[PDB]
Amino acid sequence: NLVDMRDVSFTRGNRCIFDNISLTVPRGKITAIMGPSGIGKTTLLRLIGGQIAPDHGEILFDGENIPAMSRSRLYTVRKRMSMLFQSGALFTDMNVFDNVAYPLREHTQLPAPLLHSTVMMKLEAVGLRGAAKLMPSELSGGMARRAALARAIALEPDLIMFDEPFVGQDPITMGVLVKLISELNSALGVTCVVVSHDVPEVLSIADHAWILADKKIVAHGSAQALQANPDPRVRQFLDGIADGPVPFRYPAGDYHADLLP
Amino acid sequence: SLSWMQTGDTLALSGELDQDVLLPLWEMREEAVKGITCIDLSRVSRVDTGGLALLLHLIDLAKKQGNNVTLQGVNDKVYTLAKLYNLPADVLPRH
Amino acid sequence: ESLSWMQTGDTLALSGELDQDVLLPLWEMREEAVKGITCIDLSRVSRVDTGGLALLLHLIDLAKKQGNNVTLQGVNDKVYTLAKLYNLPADVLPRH
Amino acid sequence: MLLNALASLGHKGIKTLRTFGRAGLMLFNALVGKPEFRKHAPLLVRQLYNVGVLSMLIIVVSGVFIGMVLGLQGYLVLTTYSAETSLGMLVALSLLRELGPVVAALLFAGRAGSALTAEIGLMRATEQLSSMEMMAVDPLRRVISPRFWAGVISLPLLTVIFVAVGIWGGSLVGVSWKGIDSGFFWSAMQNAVDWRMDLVNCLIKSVVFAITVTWISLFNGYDAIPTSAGISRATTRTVVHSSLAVLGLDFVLTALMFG
Amino acid sequence: MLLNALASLGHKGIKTLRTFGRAGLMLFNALVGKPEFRKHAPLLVRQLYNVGVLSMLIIVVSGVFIGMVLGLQGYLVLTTYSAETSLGMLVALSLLRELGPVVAALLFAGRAGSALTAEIGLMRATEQLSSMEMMAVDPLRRVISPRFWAGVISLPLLTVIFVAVGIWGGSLVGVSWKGIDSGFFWSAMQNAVDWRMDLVNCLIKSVVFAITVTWISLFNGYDAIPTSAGISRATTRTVVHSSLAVLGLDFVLTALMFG
Amino acid sequence: MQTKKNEIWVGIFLLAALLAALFVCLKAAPTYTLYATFDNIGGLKARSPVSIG
Repeated sequence: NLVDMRDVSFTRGNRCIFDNISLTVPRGKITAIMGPSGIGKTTLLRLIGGQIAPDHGEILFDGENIPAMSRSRLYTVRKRMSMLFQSGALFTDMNVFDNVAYPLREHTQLPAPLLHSTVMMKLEAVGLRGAAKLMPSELSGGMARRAALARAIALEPDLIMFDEPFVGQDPITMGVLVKLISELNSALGVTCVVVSHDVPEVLSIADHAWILADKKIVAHGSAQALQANPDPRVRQFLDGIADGPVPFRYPAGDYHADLLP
Repeated sequence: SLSWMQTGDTLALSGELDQDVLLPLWEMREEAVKGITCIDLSRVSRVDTGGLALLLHLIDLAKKQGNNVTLQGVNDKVYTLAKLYNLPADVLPRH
Repeated sequence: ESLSWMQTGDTLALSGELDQDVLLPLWEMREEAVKGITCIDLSRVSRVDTGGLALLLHLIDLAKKQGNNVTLQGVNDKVYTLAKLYNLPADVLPRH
Repeated sequence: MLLNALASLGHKGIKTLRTFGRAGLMLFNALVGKPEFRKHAPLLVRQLYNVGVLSMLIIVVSGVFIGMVLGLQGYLVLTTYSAETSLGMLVALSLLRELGPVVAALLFAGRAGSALTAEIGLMRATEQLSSMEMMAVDPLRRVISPRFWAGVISLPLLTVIFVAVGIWGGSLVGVSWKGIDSGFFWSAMQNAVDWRMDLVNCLIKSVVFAITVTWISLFNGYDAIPTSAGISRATTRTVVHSSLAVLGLDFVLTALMFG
Repeated sequence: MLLNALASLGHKGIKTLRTFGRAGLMLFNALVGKPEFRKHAPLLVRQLYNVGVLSMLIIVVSGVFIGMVLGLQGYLVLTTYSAETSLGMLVALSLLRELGPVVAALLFAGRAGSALTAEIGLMRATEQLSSMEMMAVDPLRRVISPRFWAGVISLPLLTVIFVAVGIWGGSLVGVSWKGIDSGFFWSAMQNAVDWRMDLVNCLIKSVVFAITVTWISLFNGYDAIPTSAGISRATTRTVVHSSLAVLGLDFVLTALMFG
Repeated sequence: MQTKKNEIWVGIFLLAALLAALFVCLKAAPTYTLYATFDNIGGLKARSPVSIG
């Protein structure tokens, strides 16, 4: 196991997010952490990277403390994470060729003719070799998300975190991003963490599902044992039904007192 | 950690092909590239995307001398990354 | 687009079509319109919108405070279809 | 009324102390680190083009107009004492004392100060500073450290162009339109022969009004809501906070140097 | 080069006529139309709080900061002249002829003029102006027309507050430690102040400085790309355009009615 | 560390630094005092410098 979130609990000043949740992911596997909108699915990956510190709890980085090394030591662990974001996380003041080689000019010591042979072939893994001298503002929504995948494999990481991928896109580019995770899991040997909410496509590539409901952990089954779970909260996050544990209708607010008078 | 010995018409790499130990091999490759007809590597740990670009540059400079090179004893971890990056057969002769 | 309503045999017979643009002769003269009406029958209607259905709900509260009830007959298909969509409670005129 | 009226004041008293808390902590962790001179050497020329070169289309073309209205309005008011000799006296003395580092500060914060907030605030909306924080590179040294130094040394370099466009801008009404060329106009301009007055005090006010503008321009862009409305809200509040920082401190800087 | 040299300059002249041609067409449809008097009566009160009331805090606190610096610098230049009783012809005459509608218009474009452009730009990204076309109402007469009349009647009203506080601000720094009385300062101020000379002519130039500022804030808010970067680009565009429309018209309005 | 307690101690130092520097820079204006009687002073104002030579 890479990260061991035992008793982590995140609570803001107004509304709390996590209260005694538990996450477990092994190495070389794909684990999808699904959940509805409204809850802090973006802030779940921030605790692994160490950008914010939790109130009560710890993240065990395979025998190493995450929020206890904030003095010139978190940067040595952050070089092998390469967190991928939902929107375009690449810079707009340069071309897309300098975005992929951006961790290669400050961390690795590679010459200039050797850098052109290790970055141009990284774009062939995502299929963007011909689009190398193009501006990031000229790319589309699905094309700019694939440029951040070549930047994620620029330092050979061990735990890639996909913060809401292939959401709000066409099914042409949605079938591309689901295939690139399976090609980078077996041929490279990395761990992918997906926190998307799209049900009928993330279960075909993942090996562990973690459905969040009532801001707690209610499901910890696999990709095949999740559909046979007799739970009212787990099955409501499946194929579309309106009624369930959460109500789509607002409760009784004295409808007879404001309709006729 | 990277070290190599000079054998007559035989090159062997012993160590790890990381992204920081390729400094003395890149600066001392001009006077040693003309003596390769076969590549036989046995003791390797892992070949990443930074060490794979160095092996691609040792093929094109050897083809201009007049002879071609072969590749034997290649581990399965190197050939797995060749299909991921869509590498052709002329830059990496496999069997 | 005409409101040909009459009250002779204590039964308000609504004619024409109830819309959101012709409601002036029926909303202003509504206090002395219903005083002892126990049955409302309408036949010459085609479609009732949301604004036309809001006038029928206000006539029930003016009749419930008098002491007696009121029953409605001659319902169209468009009346009860929008009533199930808007989720009317049990404190108003029912589907009887 | 002793507890209900003071309940809303506690929410606006703690957050005002935390407003200046993150403003001084961001600027402190940008210069006390490791000193690199060759790494930010291409980065400083890139930020100097946006702040200092693109701001020349507002200060130069309008600095002649401020120098022109100081000659027209400064001529009819002195028709009974000195209409030609003291024409170039009130132009060169006012532009080098209070019109130099104050009037050009509103033009510097309107183009190079308001867009500096929207430049940092756009990176937090599409998560550009968070991706740079995920590497081993300091995010407070790539978008803050070369951008703060490109605004400190830019406004004294832009003030002298505003001065030279104001003195020469007042010369079109001096040597022309019923005036003398150099007999009575330029002879009354070198009355301040001392190097302390109008040269050091003009340069002192240009450095102080350059740090206080670029500090709020980099604070509202770094602390904003990551949405479409949070960037436009911090752009409006930058111009209001910078205008009170160059006018409220103008009375402070004058009371010890001109009194 | 000579044949390809006009390919970059001649194409900009076509888009310049299309830019100014759409500003006059938008203002013609927003004013000339149905006389909506009873419908636009609560709309003018709503658009007077964010333009007149919310922009009243900056001009009041800067009115005392524009007289305490002008009245203190004006005391040292009148040294060794025996003209200490003529302070009213410098702090109150320059705030009505030179200053006044010029400095307050630069603060109007930063607080009220900058927020008026970002308000329509935030509603264009959410397509709120395009939804008014589906409700069978005129979008140029409901969201643009109450915002033009609320800005043309506020800036002449905010000019008098900038003058009267700045006159009292000059009297605050006047009798503070100089030892002068309150009879000599208000004696020279009454001279050369009458009808159609300084008080009326300040109101004449103020309403011209209110149309040209609010025309740019409503045009760039209506002509913007509905994205996250198009709102911030048009927000800083109105501050540069209003700085050249106020200072650029200062040379034109000085040649007519000198004083 | 935390993110709610380490911020209130920085703002109490920067605001005190911007306030103590303002009070020391505004000195624009055991004091033994004498009294003297005149008959016609003239146009003398307050805070006028007395000089010996």
